[PDB]
Amino acid sequence: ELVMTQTPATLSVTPGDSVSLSCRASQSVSNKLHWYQQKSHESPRLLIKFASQSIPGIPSRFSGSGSGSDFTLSINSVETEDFGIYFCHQTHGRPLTFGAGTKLELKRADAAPTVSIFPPSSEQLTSGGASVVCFLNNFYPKDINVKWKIDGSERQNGVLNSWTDQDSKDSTYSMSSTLTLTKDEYERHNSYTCEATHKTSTSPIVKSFNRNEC
Amino acid sequence: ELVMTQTPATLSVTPGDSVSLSCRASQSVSNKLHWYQQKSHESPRLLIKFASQSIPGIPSRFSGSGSGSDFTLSINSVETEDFGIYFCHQTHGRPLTFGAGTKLELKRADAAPTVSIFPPSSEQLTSGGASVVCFLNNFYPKDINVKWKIDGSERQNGVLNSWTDQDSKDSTYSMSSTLTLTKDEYERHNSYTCEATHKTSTSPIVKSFNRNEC
Amino acid sequence: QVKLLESGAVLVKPGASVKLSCKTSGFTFSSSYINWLKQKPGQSLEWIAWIYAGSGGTVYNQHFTDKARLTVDTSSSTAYMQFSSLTTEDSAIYYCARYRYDEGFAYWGQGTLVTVSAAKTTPPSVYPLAPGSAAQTNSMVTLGCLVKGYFPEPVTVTWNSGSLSSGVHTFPAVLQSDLYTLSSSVTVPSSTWPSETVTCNVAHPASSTKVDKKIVPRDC
Amino acid sequence: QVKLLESGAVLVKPGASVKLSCKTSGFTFSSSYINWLKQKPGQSLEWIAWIYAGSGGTVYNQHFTDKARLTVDTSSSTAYMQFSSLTTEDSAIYYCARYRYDEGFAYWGQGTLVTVSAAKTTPPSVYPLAPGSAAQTNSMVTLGCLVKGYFPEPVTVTWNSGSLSSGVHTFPAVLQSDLYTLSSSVTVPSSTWPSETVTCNVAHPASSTKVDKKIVPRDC
Ligand SMILES: O=C(Nc1ccc(CP(=O)(O)O[C@H](c2ccc([N+](=O)[O-])cc2)[C@@H](CO)NC(O)C(Cl)Cl)cc1)C(F)(F)F
Ligand SMILES: O=C(Nc1ccc(CP(=O)(O)O[C@H](c2ccc([N+](=O)[O-])cc2)[C@@H](CO)NC(O)C(Cl)Cl)cc1)C(F)(F)F
Repeated sequence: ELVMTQTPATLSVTPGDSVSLSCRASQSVSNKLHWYQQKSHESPRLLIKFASQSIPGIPSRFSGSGSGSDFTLSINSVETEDFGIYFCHQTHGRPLTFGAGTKLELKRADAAPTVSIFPPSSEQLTSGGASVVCFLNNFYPKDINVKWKIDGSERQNGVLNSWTDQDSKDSTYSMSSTLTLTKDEYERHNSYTCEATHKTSTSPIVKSFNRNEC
Repeated sequence: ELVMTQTPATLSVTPGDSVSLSCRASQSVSNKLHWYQQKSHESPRLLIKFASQSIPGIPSRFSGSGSGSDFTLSINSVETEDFGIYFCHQTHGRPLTFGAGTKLELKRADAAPTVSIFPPSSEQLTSGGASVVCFLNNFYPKDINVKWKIDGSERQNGVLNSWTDQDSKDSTYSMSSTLTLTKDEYERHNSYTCEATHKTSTSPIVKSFNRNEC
Repeated sequence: QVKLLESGAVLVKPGASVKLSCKTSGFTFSSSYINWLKQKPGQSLEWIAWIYAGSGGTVYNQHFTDKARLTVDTSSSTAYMQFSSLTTEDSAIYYCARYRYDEGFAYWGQGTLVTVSAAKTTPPSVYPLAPGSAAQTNSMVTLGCLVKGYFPEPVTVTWNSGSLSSGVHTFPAVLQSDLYTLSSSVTVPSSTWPSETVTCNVAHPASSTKVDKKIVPRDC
Repeated sequence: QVKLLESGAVLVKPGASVKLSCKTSGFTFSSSYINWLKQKPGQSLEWIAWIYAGSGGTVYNQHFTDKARLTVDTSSSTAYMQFSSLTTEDSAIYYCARYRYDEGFAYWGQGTLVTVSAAKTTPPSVYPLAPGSAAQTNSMVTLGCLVKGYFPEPVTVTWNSGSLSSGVHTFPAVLQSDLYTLSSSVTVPSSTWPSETVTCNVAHPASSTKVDKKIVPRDC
């Protein structure tokens, strides 16, 4: 099969810059190479068809070139919404093949997270469970650590962390941390604390709640 | 490439009979096999498409069958106008390929040739050449031998023979034999003889002329 | 608008078969080469096969012959892919896309997530996440919804039926042994909540579950 | 009627190139796959390539890439094949044929004879063939015409400008070193000749020759 090698695998750039992505074919594919942009939770969007032809509706900042075995996608003046994976595809030989893709990430100024702590829902306590949720929203860079403290002691056990993809409008990240306890362990303690850790703020950001207060 | 083996290479049959031609693929071609009839001095005519589908306009005596690697063209009640080459063609894999063909000849009752001898045109003699022509028309089979005799001796040197296609109405053939001499060798002899030889007539058919008589 | 609408996410047992649909509109169906591709989460696309709607002619990736079967229904402009002998490795998102020599793969369906598993569907437990009598006090207020212990993926989460699009962060589901859990947050101006109603809507296709969870000020 | 009309026979020198034409009518050109095939006298057909008239897309036999070039002219429904770097081995008859998934190769052109040679065009010597004072004496009489030493093929032979179709036998040209010779015979009822005029018409396109040879009783 015609193998397509994309480079670089990942690229971090500042909005306003210009970049060029490379797509190599193990053999000639004539002008039958296409470029797609794929956002998470979305289907591929055709950017460039047949090596260099433009598509109605795609921003003029996108342009492609090359033929044979060497191809290039260029974006002059990268915007925030250009975040995503970029794939090249050849329709010259069967079977049709795609490249592994190039992940485009954007640079930004550091941003601290807006932290929010939420105690267990009363409906859940009734069923015997207790999930304490903490949102650390819109921060940059992605490096951020969350720590839980129950009555002042750190608990690692029971924590589920999840991060969103870089935001298309302001280039930040967000994450959620859920501490799952049984209704019994929960009713046995009073203070619940979530703290964000990362060299930006002079130190940690903390959010807490006391079970007793309602 | 997908190789197509046709059999038999040649077949002589009597009108009214039925016959089946074989086409075998080095590998499967699914139902993408077609059959053509080609008459001399003519382009191929599509007889059967996609292994067994009939073409409108084609005589019902033609039918094909098969799949995969084994195919057959069958003609029930062979007629006189069915002489020709029969090719099978596969349109399943690239490059498209054809079989070597099967030459279908019709048997007939022996027929003696109507012989005609023509002495050199006077216009040709003027130019230094002398071609003696002999037409052996509407005979059968094609294995008719022509011999030339000048003043009683046989001359093999200088003979050009040409046969036409089998007749469509009566399966007979025709041929022409031309002996080319220099004006000098011609003026040096008197009797010119052309004789047709073939087991049909109790013996040879002869035609002659004497240069002296005009 | 020109559109390719795919069938819903499906859970299917190993060794079974599925028939995926792709309804089309807005473009000439007859001249379309409808393609089907496979994409495992966080990986590249794999081409499976195409069918020319005009002839019914098909071209398959040799790695999927005897596995996939494409058909087309010209009267309803719908394409179908029948995938058989499913194995857990066939779990992925399946897309249909239209190709034409003059446009490339310009149209794509939204994708269908097919999960091949012996396990049954477990609908999610949806819990409203309201702040306690202590936070908020600002111009912005964050509410949330916990979508816990469901199978298989995916679930869709909207707020106020899509009326509140801004300030929404829906986090990727995390697999916990054999069940998934996900959360979503929405930040609204204090002008909005608690005065007005903020409800999160959670849909879980595989179990035909549709829950609406209003976020009410926690009095308890 | 539905028809594929090809260009005339051509003589070309080695290392040269030709552009063959195939005018079509009677069928939808746009949906046509125009194929071009090579056939050496007394051998099987050789597929060269096809072009889809709708897109201009081409598919070539790897043995003819860099050698052949197909194009189409949708305004005049004509397809072309430009063959380059001709060698004497390229001498053959070239056909164009229409294919459709619906009908196979149903339409074929009449073929174009391409003779790649350095020899020169030589017009034929035309000789009337009349019987001597000795034969004939019967109900039927055979006259003839010798078309000797021409190049290249072909020549056209008719009798009485076509008025005389029955009883005609034109024999295949035979190559003698570098020149062709052919003959034709016509059998008419003694009623017709020598009373009336029997003329054989020979046309040799390549040299713009057109000869009329009346057959007269040989008094000498
Ligand atoms: O008619 C029907 N089905 C049907 C009939 C024939 C085909 C083959 P195709 O798409 O024309 O093949 C093309 C085609 C074939 C031959 C051709 N030609 O001009 O020779 C042009 C196009 C081509 C497509 O890939 N094939 C190849 O390239 C092969 Cl050789 Cl690898 C497909 C489907 C139905 F009504 F019964 F459903
Ligand atoms: O756009 C123009 N011309 C043009 C554009 C693309 C092609 C290639 P195609 O005929 O669509 O390829 C087919 C095709 C390609 C892809 C496809 N698909 O659905 O992905 C369907 C059909 C196919 C034919 O053999 N190719 C292959 O099968 C390759 Cl993969 Cl071996 C040919 C010509 C114009 F600008 F000149 F108008």
